[PDB]
Amino acid sequence: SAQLLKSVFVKNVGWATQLTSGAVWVQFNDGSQLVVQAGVSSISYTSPNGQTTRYGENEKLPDYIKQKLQCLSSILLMFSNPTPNFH
Amino acid sequence: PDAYRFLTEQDRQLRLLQAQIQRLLEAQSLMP
Ligand SMILES: [Cl-]
Repeated sequence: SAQLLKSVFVKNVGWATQLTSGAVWVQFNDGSQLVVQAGVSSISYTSPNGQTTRYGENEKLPDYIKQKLQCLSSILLMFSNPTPNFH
Repeated sequence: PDAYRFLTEQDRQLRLLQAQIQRLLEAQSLMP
């Protein structure tokens, strides 16, 4: 079962939350909610009106969802541990 | 789960996410 692992805030964007499963849940300050996970090619985007829409690997997305993904890639920098690995 | 094996795999799963979205953004540049 996927537990919440780390929660991060981004001014003036929103909050992102990493889950155990490898998922990332962003809750934007415009009422939008992007959900993304490693291994899974699909992306679920919920809009301010409340509609949730799943999008597959080869589905043309509108700029409003591409912009939030660009942004999600930049939020992914805030959960990265830069400490070097040894042993 | 183990402390080393959990924390390494979570940062490994995060790296794969960044790359997946990076392919996706490029894939979109080719579409439709
Ligand atoms: Cl969140």
